[PDB]
Amino acid sequence: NFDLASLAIYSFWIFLAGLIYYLQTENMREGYPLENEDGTPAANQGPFPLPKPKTFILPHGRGTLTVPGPESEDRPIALARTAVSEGFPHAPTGDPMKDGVGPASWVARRDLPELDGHGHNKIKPMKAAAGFHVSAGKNPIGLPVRGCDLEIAGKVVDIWVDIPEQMARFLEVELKDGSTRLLPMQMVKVQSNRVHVNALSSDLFAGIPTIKSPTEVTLLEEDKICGYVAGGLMYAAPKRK
Amino acid sequence: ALLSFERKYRVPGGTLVGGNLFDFWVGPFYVGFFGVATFFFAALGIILIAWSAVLQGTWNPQLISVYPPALEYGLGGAPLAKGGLWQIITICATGAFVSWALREVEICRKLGIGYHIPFAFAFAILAYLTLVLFRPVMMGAWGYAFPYGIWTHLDWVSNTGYTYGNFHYNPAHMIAITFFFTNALALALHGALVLSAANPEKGKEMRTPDHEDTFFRDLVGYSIGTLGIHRLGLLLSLSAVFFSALCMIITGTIWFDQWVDWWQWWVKLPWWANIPGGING
Amino acid sequence: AEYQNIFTQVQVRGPADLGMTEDVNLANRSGVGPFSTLLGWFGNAQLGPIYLGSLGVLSLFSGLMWFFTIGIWFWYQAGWNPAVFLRDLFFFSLEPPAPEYGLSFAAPLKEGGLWLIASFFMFVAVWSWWGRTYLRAQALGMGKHTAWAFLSAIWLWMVLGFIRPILMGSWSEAVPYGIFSHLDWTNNFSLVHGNLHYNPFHGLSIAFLYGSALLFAMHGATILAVSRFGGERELEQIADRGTAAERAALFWRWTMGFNATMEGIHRWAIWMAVLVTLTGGIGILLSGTVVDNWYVWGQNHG
Ligand code: BCL
Ligand code: BCL
Ligand code: BCL
Ligand code: BCL
Ligand SMILES: CC[C@H]1c2cc3[nH]c4c(c3C)C(=O)[C@H](C(=O)OC)c4c3nc(cc4[nH]c(cc(n2)[C@@H]1C)c(C(C)=O)c4C)[C@@H](C)[C@@H]3CCC(=O)OC/C=C(\C)CCC[C@H](C)CCC[C@H](C)CCCC(C)C
Ligand SMILES: CC[C@H]1c2cc3[nH]c4c(c3C)C(=O)[C@H](C(=O)OC)c4c3nc(cc4[nH]c(cc(n2)[C@@H]1C)c(C(C)=O)c4C)[C@@H](C)[C@@H]3CCC(=O)OC/C=C(\C)CCC[C@H](C)CCC[C@H](C)CCCC(C)C
Ligand SMILES: COC1=C(OC)C(=O)C(C/C=C(\C)CC/C=C(\C)CC/C=C(\C)CC/C=C(\C)CC/C=C(\C)CC/C=C(\C)CC/C=C(/C)CC/C=C(\C)CC/C=C(/C)CCC=C(C)C)=C(C)C1=O
Ligand SMILES: COC(C)(C)C(=O)C/C=C(\C)CC/C=C(\C)CC/C=C(\C)CCCC/C(C)=C/CC[C@H](C)CC/C=C(\C)CCC=C(C)C
Ligand SMILES: CCCCCCCC/C=C/CCCCCCCC(=O)OC[C@@H](O)COP(=O)(O)O
Ligand SMILES: CCCCCCCC/C=C/CCCCCCCC(=O)OC[C@@H](O)COP(=O)(O)O
Ligand SMILES: CCCCCCCC/C=C\CCCCCCCC(=O)OC[C@H](O)CO
Ligand SMILES: CCCCCCCCCCCC[N+](C)(C)[O-]
Ligand SMILES: CCCCCCCCCCCC[N+](C)(C)[O-]
Ligand SMILES: CCCCCCCCCCCC[N+](C)(C)[O-]
Ligand SMILES: [Fe+3]
Repeated sequence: NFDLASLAIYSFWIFLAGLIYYLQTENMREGYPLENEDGTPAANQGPFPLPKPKTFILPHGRGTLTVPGPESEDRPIALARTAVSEGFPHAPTGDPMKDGVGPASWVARRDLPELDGHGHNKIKPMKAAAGFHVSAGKNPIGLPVRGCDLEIAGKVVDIWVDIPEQMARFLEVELKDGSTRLLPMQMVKVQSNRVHVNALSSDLFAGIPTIKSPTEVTLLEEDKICGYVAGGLMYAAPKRK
Repeated sequence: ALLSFERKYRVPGGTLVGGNLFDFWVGPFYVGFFGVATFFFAALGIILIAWSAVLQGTWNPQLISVYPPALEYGLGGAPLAKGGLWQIITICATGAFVSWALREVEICRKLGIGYHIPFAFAFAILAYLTLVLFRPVMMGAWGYAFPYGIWTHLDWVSNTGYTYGNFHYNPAHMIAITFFFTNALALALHGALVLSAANPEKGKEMRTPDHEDTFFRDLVGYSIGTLGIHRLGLLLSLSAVFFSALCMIITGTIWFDQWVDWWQWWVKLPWWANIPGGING
Repeated sequence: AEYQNIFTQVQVRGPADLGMTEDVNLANRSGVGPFSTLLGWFGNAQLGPIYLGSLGVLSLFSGLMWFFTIGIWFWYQAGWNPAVFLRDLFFFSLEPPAPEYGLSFAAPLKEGGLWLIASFFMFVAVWSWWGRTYLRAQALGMGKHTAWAFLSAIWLWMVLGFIRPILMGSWSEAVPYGIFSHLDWTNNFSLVHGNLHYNPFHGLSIAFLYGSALLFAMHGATILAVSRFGGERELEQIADRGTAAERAALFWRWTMGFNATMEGIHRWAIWMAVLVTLTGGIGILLSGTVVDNWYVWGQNHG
């Protein structure tokens, strides 16, 4: 009453337990070891050990990533504990949108653009991407951009395109002072007579973090821009009517 | 304890009900009003399953089975030991599952992310409700629902299917299966593709998404792209579950015969039903 | 209505992307195809180029020969009548030899010989396609995960059509080439083996098939939910974790108490899917060779 099928199914369940162990440890290559809420190493790390390091050799001379490896936020974090015990929220000490915390958070990614397989910038304003054009749908260029306060924050002056994925990724929006900001495509609604942005009221557009070069955007800048805009869903909700 | 990058996200806000009253975590788990609700529904449901097991006389999880009321109860309430426990457990399960989805919504709002995950989960909840609520109500009896037991619910699948002959012939079931198989195909391919680029051949730098595109174009002549493949995985899995619900909500409500007969249409069309030869001639 | 990034709002188009060269023999790569605005609402619009090569041409040829061997059999089953052909299209079946012919290759052409011929062509078509999935990765310097995952599907197909019939001693045990007939074959298989619901490898296969839809719904929805932070750029998120990957992980950590990484979710994905046909092929291979009746077997093992 212990034949090959019995041996096979018991063996498979042992294999499956080992596979889950492997998979869980592989998924601990970021964020671990766990920390106390004051940032020191936590006593309880759970039953799965930290994976042993692996290395990625990044293309384009960008260096080498080793994970797991010593982790640091690499940025100040303007939040304060609300309770002595564990498990309660940490409250922004300043302006959470400006300080990049909560749903406004950004990560200290590389302050360089993402590159394509040929080492060129992946994202470019359409005005610098030879032959790129709107090929279907409403072209937003020239439209007014409206915030959740129903007021106009600016007008669209270019589309920033992912070249290898041929995808609109940002709208470049000119503000009343003549500077521009990038707005993530996933956070806008293109209509026939306007682009509407639920996440921001008109008065928060100038606070969108700026890019240092007019024809490229770094991964660090994208994180600051996208975090800020998404953070508006929480932090501009007093102005959403 | 926190992930090394987590503290900056653990801010107040985003709750739908209760303000800051439930706005806290237990270890990794967010609580929220719907975490409390989930706990209440799940604990009560589990308690009632334990009660049913006591009535049944077994602690064996492979034998515990909570049956719905006999068909003769129609849509009425039944005594606890005779289907009433199944009825209350089903209310608790529904409450636990919906509370779980709304807890996910609060989590989405605190994190400033889209609502796609609890929306996707709602398809699973609707498929469950198709089998224990919508179909039993349309059919006129709770006793058409499946029982809660590890093996007895499979027997319910088998008995229900074979009521209609080979259930393979249900055309919405065919569509559902095609989505489940295609979904598993797409998941294997997507996982392999990303891993084959992040973990290239030995002696090589990490590949780029352009290598992923080139690989799939070389292989089959088309690359759906990184945004497209996540849209597609969501679509295939949700469509599988949609057509699952569809293939059952019609069975026993507007279709009563052997499912193979549905196809007898195309065979018996008048301009070729009588042509000698073939299979159907 | 807030935008959900299910369908593209504004499509853009530029010069065709010719792809990476690496070590690809460009002599065997086609030219680019046209752009599809229809496809561009959901994914990329560009069609092609495609790679040809010896293995692909061999696979295409054998694959069409397989398809045509079945097709000619159907035309013969239809008396060469085009209306009987369309009418009974799903009912025709190219069947394997009867059990009396064993594993012999001498079955008359009309009584199983054509099935063997079709299967030969299908065997060459699949295994040369498998070589193609390996060599296309190798030529681009990529890992071999696609070829390895494809071998899991191949394993179930090999068990159904080749390995299990041989061990059972006749080609008659193999699956027929027909739409409805292969469904009838599947129902019959379970009835003959005492209810496949009670084959524990079939139960595992289902857990992984359901689990593959669970996981791809989770993962596809998660990436769309963080596409407002560039979340679908998974390779650069692996190389340089961004707020997309952090928020995606914390959604799941806060929901269910643990989470993945941008790389590691794709290991969960590849194993969830591969295990479907790995366990499935084991369960079928054991049926009739070792276990005649899964329900009875299960009652005596638990
Ligand atoms: C797993 C247990 C059973 C089985 C049980 C079922 C059940 C039950 C169902 C199917 C369904 C299907 N099965 Mg079957 N099937 C088995 C083995 C196979 C094999 C094989 C090589 O072993 C093949 C080619 C098929 C093929 C197919 C398709 C006809 C269909 C959808 C498959 C799918 O989603 O693929 C995912 C892959 C893709 C999307 C890629 C494209 C696949 C192409 C389209 C397959 C073409 C096959 C054939 C050449 C088509 C001829 C069509 C016209 C007659 C010209 N089955 C085994 C024997 N199969 C469903 C159906 O609709 O049946 C009518 C269904 O309900
Ligand atoms: C002899 C049996 C019959 C047959 C009869 C039936 C019947 C009868 C039904 C199906 C249904 C299905 N069949 Mg069929 N089927 C047969 C052969 C097959 C074959 C095959 C290869 O031969 C295949 C692939 C399928 C495929 C399928 C799917 C399309 C579908 C099941 C998925 C589903 O509904 O998910 C939907 C998902 C869910 C219901 C899950 C919901 C989960 C909830 C919301 C959450 C649970 C949380 C949990 C309690 C938490 C636990 C604790 C935590 C884990 C810590 N059938 C044969 C011919 N089939 C079913 C269907 O369509 O149902 C709608 C159905 O009822
Ligand atoms: C979907 C269409 C049919 C159906 C047809 C089948 C068939 C056919 C099979 C199963 C199988 C299983 N089904 Mg069922 N099943 C249905 C409805 C359900 C529901 C539900 C609330 O709707 C649940 C919780 C389950 C749960 C289960 C597991 C016992 C098992 C593996 C599923 C799996 O891994 O899925 C994918 C999900 C995951 C990988 C995530 C983890 C899910 C875990 C395993 C759920 C555990 C549930 C727990 C034991 C019971 C309740 C919890 C406690 C009371 C708190 N089924 C309906 C009636 N199901 C297989 C089996 O082996 O059964 C013995 C099998 O062969
Ligand atoms: C009455 C029917 C029986 C039953 C009989 C069987 C049998 C018999 C089998 C299954 C199998 C399976 N069953 Mg069952 N099944 C029943 C009830 C169920 C129920 C349910 C709700 O009750 C469910 C959900 C399932 C689910 C499943 C799957 C988990 C599993 C098939 C996985 C897969 O991906 O195969 C599909 C994938 C493949 C077939 C691989 C194909 C790979 C090849 C290489 C593709 C070649 C393509 C070709 C060249 C054409 C190319 C065209 C190009 C596109 C151009 N069964 C009942 C009890 N089931 C299979 C299994 O593994 O069992 C353990 C199996 O053989
Ligand atoms: C719609 C596409 C697929 C899908 C999607 C999906 N499922 C999801 C999600 C998504 C997007 C989640 O966000 C959510 C999640 O958190 O996953 C980790 C979930 C989830 N899908 C789960 C299970 C599951 N999903 C399934 C299927 C699917 N999920 C679909 C195929 C299946 C099956 C059978 O195919 C199962 C078993 C859970 C892991 C999780 C939901 C967790 C949850 O609701 O937790 C709250 C409830 C409890 C902790 C316990 C409640 C206990 C009850 C009160 C008593 C028991 C009642 C039950 C009816 C008895 C059943 C007995 C069985 C033997 C039949
Ligand atoms: C891990 C398990 C899942 C899985 C994985 C998987 N399948 C895979 C892979 C992987 C990882 C591949 O790498 C490989 C692939 O390339 O995918 C894109 C494959 C693949 N899985 C396929 C199918 C498939 N997989 C299935 C299942 C699954 N695959 C599982 C669910 C199923 C089913 C039944 O569920 C099917 C049908 C193919 C799309 C592909 C394998 C290709 C292959 O072997 O092709 C050989 C045949 C040919 C090259 C040509 C055949 C010709 C056609 C039959 C048609 C005739 C066309 C036309 C009408 C013309 C006639 C006239 C002409 C002169 C014009
Ligand atoms: C790119 O990005 C991505 C990530 O990241 C980068 C990811 O990660 C992921 C996520 C995916 C993975 C990590 C891969 C692995 C996932 C799978 C294989 C899918 C299947 C998953 C499971 C089977 C896990 C399911 C776990 C659940 C549902 C957690 C709940 C379980 C327990 C708490 C313990 C067992 C439960 C018991 C004993 C019964 C239930 C008990 C109750 C009474 C209810 C529990 C209620 C809650 C937990 C909610 C409330 C919380 C609390 C604490 C309430 C208490 C509060 C009070 C004060 C009362 C994806 C998709 C992703 O794409
Ligand atoms: C207009 O009409 C024309 C003539 C042009 C046509 O072409 C019409 C074409 C059709 C109508 C096509 C119809 C085709 C089908 C209905 C096909 C359906 C096929 C299935 C449903 C497949 C089901 C599963 C098949 C399996 C599992 C096959 C397994 C194959 C084996 C693993 C291979 C084993 C190899 C053997 C036995 C040969 C030995 C050879 C060696 C080299 C070892
Ligand atoms: C609790 C622990 C229980 C253990 C039980 C005994 C062990 C039984 C065995 C099962 C373990 C199977 C694990 C398979 C992992 C395979 C990983 C792999 O294939 O290579 C490692 C991988 O990164 C390299 O792949 P890439 O980086 O993607 O190229
Ligand atoms: C007797 C029954 C046992 C099964 C019989 C054989 C069945 C064939 C199945 C093969 C194994 C399933 C696929 C493995 C998991 C998916 C691939 C993976 O994750 O590992 C590959 C990985 O390293 C990368 O490869 P390299 O780039 O070469 O290192
Ligand atoms: C000559 C033109 C002929 C064109 C014939 C097209 C045949 C179908 C191909 C693909 C469908 C979608 C495949 C879905 C599986 C994709 C795996 C994946 O992850 O793709 C990601 C993305 O492409 C990059 O990162
Ligand atoms: C990564 C290369 C291949 C991975 C190995 C996958 C096969 C493991 C299968 C477990 C074996 C259990 N069983 C039933 C055959 O005894
Ligand atoms: C059955 C498939 C689900 C697999 C469950 C894997 C559980 C791993 C839990 C890891 C705990 C992580 N933590 C909290 C220590 O950080
Ligand atoms: C390209 C053909 C491939 C041949 C491999 C398959 C052999 C099957 C032979 C069928 C038997 C016919 N005959 C004449 C012996 O009756
Ligand atoms: Fe992904």
